[PDB]
Amino acid sequence: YKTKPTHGIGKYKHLIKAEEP
Amino acid sequence: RLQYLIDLGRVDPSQPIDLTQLVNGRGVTIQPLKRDYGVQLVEEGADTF
Amino acid sequence: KSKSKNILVRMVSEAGTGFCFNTKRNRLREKLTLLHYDPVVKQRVLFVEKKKIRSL
Amino acid sequence: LTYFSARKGKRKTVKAVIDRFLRLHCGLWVRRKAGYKKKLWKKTPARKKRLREFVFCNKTQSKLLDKMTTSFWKRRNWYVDDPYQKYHDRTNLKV
Amino acid sequence: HLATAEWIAEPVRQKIAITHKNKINRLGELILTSESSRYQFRNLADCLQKIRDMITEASQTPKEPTKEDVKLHRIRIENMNRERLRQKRIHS
Amino acid sequence: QKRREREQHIAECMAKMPQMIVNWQQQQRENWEKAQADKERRARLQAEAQELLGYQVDPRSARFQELL
Amino acid sequence: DPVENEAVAPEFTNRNPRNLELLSVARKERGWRTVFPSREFWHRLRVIRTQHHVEALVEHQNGKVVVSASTREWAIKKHLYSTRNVVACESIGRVLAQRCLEAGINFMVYQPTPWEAASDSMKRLQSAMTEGGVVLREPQRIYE
Amino acid sequence: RRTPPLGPMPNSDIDLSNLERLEKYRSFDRYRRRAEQEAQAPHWWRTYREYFGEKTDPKEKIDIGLPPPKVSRTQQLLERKQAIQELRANVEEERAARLRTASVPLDAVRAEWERTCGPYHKQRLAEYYGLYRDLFHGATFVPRVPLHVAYAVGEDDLMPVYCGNEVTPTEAAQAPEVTYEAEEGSLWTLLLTSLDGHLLEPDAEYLHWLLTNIPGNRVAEGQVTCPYLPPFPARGSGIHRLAFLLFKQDQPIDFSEDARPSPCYQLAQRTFRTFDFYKKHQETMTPAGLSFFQCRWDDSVTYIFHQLLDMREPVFEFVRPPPYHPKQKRFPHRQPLRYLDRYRDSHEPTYGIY
Amino acid sequence: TKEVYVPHPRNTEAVDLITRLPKGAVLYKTFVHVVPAKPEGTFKLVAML
RNA sequence: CUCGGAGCAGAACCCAACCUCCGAGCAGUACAUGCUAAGACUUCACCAGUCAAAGCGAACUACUAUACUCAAUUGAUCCAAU
Ligand SMILES: [K+]
Ligand SMILES: [Mg+2]
Ligand SMILES: [Mg+2]
Repeated sequence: YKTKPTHGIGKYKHLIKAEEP
Repeated sequence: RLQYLIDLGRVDPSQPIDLTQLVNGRGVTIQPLKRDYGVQLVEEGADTF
Repeated sequence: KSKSKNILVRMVSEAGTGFCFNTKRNRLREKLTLLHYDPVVKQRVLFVEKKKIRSL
Repeated sequence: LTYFSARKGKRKTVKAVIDRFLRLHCGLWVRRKAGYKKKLWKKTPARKKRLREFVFCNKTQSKLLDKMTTSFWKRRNWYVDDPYQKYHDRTNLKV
Repeated sequence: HLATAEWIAEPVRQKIAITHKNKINRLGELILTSESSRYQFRNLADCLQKIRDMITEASQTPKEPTKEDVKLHRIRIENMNRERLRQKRIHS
Repeated sequence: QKRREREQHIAECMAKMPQMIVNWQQQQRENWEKAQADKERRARLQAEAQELLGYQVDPRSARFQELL
Repeated sequence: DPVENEAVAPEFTNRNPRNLELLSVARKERGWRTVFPSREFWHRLRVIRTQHHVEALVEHQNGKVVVSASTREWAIKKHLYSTRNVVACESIGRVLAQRCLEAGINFMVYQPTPWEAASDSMKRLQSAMTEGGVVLREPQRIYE
Repeated sequence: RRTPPLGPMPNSDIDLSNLERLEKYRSFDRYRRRAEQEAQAPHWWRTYREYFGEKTDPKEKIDIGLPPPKVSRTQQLLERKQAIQELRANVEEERAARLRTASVPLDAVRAEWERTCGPYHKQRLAEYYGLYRDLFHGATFVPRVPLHVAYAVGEDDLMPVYCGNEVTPTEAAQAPEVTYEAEEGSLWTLLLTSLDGHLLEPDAEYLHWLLTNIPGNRVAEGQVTCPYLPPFPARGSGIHRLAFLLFKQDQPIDFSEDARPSPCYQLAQRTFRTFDFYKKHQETMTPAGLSFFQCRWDDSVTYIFHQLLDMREPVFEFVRPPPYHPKQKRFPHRQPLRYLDRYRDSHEPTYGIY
Repeated sequence: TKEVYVPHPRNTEAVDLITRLPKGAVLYKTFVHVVPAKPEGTFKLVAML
């Protein structure tokens, strides 16, 4: 949740190369 | 209900009991105009009858 | 509305129970014969298409 | 609704109601589901089972149906082998 | 008292004791109980029918292979492995 | 009589059912086996083209179907 | 004149951790349907293959290891030409099956990946377990 | 509004500038291995382990057992490496391994396992079964003296007791044959307790067997402090744990306060707690060996209750909580007709005043 | 709670993602659990035969 | 002019304009898409709609197998056909 310190623990797309045709 | 009526003297077990005696004792109310065809004897109270 | 591809057909049990179920099939394919559960006999039996109910 | 008939000066029943709803003596009304015989080929088994259920009406609908039917339809009946006999009386109902 | 009862055949008495050993108490009395009805009459009738079923089953001597219950299936595997651990004496 | 006739009809029809199934299933396998054979043929017709792709890729297959 | 031995508590307390499991009434951890592997089991066979060794574990769903067999053990290593081949995996299955029976473990689930299941190593290890007496499926929980 | 993380966030140590040059997993198996490791580490956020993991005490479990044996690793490693070279030098061994026809001798493996890792596998298995929890209130020991217990069944067959295998009360109707390796002059105490049998007290045990001051491994010459009573797991009560505990005595001990009569058929006298028994004798007694089996009711248990214990047999049943239903409402809108049956006590017709 | 996310090996899309992740990187997701409140049942004395 | 997705409406739910954008009025695979039944959700009413443990019967000890893939993919009552 946004307000909580665990905000963004599930972020993953920054770890993968941008593959956008 | 039948045992209750007999205990209070409202129905006489010494004579045959039919609809006339049940009605005369005010034991049951029958409405022939409302498609009543008579009385059905139900088991409730069998243990103490 | 004009487009037409499939059709709804009645599948009747071959066990003689009279149990039927409806299925969808392509209009240009052959009549269906399916193995389907028949509750009357309580086991899977062959069903054969009899009639087309409507166009889907 | 006809509150006072021209011939008897009595309330009349809306017979459309009698053809669709079952009144249990405890006050509940039972009905079928709209569409339960419609387009079954496009409906899932779970949905079709829901549509086959006999369901109860709410308070407002029950009050309405009660007004649209005369007292005759609220009497206690003793039909022989009535399938709904058990449901005419409530049990363990609080408040 | 199952053993004393002379209205049941002796062979039937001995086969009921094995089949319904779990219903026979320390004194040897076969105890049946029914609580499925509001009326004592129906409860007694159920108990009496159980007695009649017990005598019928014992006399029938059915050899038909009944379908194995799920709880029994697990016990069968567990009994098989218990026999598999059984050993023999080195010097008998 | 009606009940006896319906039960007899089902019994008779249901005694034939086991043989009916083996025939049906055996023929379904053959139908599936006959589709696979047709698939192999198409692939062969493309090899006969020998990568000479273009507009004249559809009619070539038609010529060989006529031969079959 | 009551009998002292007949003083029995109205409720029986069985502290055996396996009691409800052995009666197939204990809860299994259902759920986790979007992740792998499932948690819906009491015991599971888990096989760890490394560059040099093969280890097989029987563990409770709570994460406690019950029994184990590894080629790191001298008892097994001394009889093996290689501790990393198909023979090693089959040997681990046979040794583990015996240890399972002695511990009372007759049932477990095995949760391989598709490539692991197809491998000859795991197929030989599974056959060793079933030949050894262990059943690699668990009985269904009884809810009623 | 934002709140700073309470600790290091996952995936923070990854350098995102050199993403193209960083090594990727490439395999499901390599990700899973790392994922399993991360799951086991402690975290500052809420976790499944926090709510479902057993709450172990932070202080380590006190070891109350015999000292570990002293080993020379250098000499051991030399002998082990030499044996492997000899095995691998043989050309038939290489061919059997390559052709997948080789096998291990299970009997020889177990013998070596008894002398090496066996003790630690038994400790791990006893911990899983809750024996240390129930017998010593969480204190543990490594059973370093292999204890072999077998019940004689018939005349040619034996039923061994390992560590949780099932033995029936009929098989255990008489005292088992017990053997262990003991030096001359050593004294030992063997006891059998039912952890789950007690019919009255939830935290109490039944003492089924107590032999004290055993000279060496001659169990038949020890003092019968409590005579053997076969297991009597009550019908419907599930599966019980019976544990044999072997104790090494430092000196001859006086067990007069633990002596039971012969025969002892009173369940109040058999009431026993291993923790209390060991606590008073801890200064002169050390746990050495352990064996246990699992037992369920069988038809021979009726004989124990009716004849030996002179009592009626208790029968138990597993009873489930009653099903939940929401409070019944006067108008159950849109609920099916069977809604009313959920709140009905009886199935037989009622007629009220009539 | 927050837990490590391991997809099923048959879920092609999710597996394609994790294989392309830098080594050392672990995906997390939010999970909801129910902590059972009551035991499955209790053993009760039913008879003294 | 009915239905669905996105923004407006940034974080539980809800939220309008002849506001800003994109779609739907199917298709495909099954033929147990069989039966039954706790407990719940719900488009702010009703109608309608949605998800389901256990159980029966199947399947099953290779199938992210158990209320099919799919976002919408749709039409009450009467009545008619059978
Ligand atoms: K107990
Ligand atoms: Mg609503
Ligand atoms: Mg189910």
